Amino acid sequence: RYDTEHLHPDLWQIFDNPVDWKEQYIHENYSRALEGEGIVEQPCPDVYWFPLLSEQMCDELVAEMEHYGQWSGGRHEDSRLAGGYENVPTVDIHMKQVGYEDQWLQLLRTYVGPMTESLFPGYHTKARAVMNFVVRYRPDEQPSLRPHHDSSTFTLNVALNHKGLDYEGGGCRFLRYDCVISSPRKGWALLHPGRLTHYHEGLPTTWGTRYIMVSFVDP
Amino acid sequence: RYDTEHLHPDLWQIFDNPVDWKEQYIHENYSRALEGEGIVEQPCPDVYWFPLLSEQMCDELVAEMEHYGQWSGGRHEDSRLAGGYENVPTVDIHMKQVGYEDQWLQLLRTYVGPMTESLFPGYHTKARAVMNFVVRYRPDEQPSLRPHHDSSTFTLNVALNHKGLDYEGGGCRFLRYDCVISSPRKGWALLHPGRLTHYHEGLPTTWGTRYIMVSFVDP
Repeated sequence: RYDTEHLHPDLWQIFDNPVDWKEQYIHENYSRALEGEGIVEQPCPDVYWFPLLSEQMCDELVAEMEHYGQWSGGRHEDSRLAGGYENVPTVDIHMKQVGYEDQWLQLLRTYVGPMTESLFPGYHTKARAVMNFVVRYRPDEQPSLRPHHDSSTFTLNVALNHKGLDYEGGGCRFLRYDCVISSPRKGWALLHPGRLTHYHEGLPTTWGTRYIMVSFVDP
Repeated sequence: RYDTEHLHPDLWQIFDNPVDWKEQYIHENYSRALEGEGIVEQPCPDVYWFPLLSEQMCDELVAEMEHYGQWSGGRHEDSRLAGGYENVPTVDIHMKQVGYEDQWLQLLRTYVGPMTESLFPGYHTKARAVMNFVVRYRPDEQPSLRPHHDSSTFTLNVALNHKGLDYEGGGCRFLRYDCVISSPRKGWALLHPGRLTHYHEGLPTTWGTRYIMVSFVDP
């Protein structure tokens, strides 16, 4: 079985060929980082930064998102939310629309969960994520979000573009720790709690557009 | 209405005369701590220690618990829990049997919530609790519990006896932070998360009996 009615059939080939898809899409340092040889960075307290995604997978995801076209989001109300009122609006394409929610959940249960288990001892993971989407911020379409927390036990933020080369600006601004990650990594991702002890704030971008893929796990 | 069917009937008068209950049960330093002039201690990151109640309230609670008599708990399974199985057995009596569970919830909603809002900015609290019991720790009856996490957003620990003079032992040890509670205060209370970033193991009591207050807030 191979879905030929798609731009990148190899993106969904994780189910049919997990070994080949993992080798082609995951970061080269993902195994090294998981083995416990440094790699993971903690610029802020109770924070992490490890290489997860590769250039090819990021390019394929960006191409699929661009081909989707309907970049909804940016309204106070929410059509995909049961409550019907989103506290924070953002222009993004949900993983449900692209059909990659199942594949993303499988990848999180496979690779993301072991990293959380190793980083946090005594913590068991089930990889339950209710919100998963990729947001693209533009200098005139979507500005930096207001300082708000996350309604989940852990939050993962994965960049999809090179800093400066693709978009000019900054990253996050942790008010509690007085820390700003102004050097985002395209291949690396951060996984830190955001429920109570993290009031996250995003910095603005001047030139270009930066794509961020963030999912709310354990909600 | 003043029901005299109690050893200390004034313990249930939290709602009849709130001013009297506050002036005769809460700690005198609680107002100063809420005013934001120190008092609150931060022995470890994301950990708080501030006075909560007065000595008279603790003595009355201890006397009522002693008069209760039914200090059950100690088996892997349980009958109070809906599931019927307890992850960590402990000899404690829930306030539902005592009947002051509503009073404890009212006290939490009246004093605890605003302090949590002041301590952790940007977090809205409703003071919802389900699991709350007073556990008496004795070396010959119930030793220290193995390290585990808390099935709640926040965990509140309040001492109910004068350490040293009433019991000999230890407090808690933070496995991930190397934080050890060596000199707990009878009036002071412990406030820290126990879900993901904090795994705690209690120290073993040696002499006397140690009485502690446990309450699962926001589960």
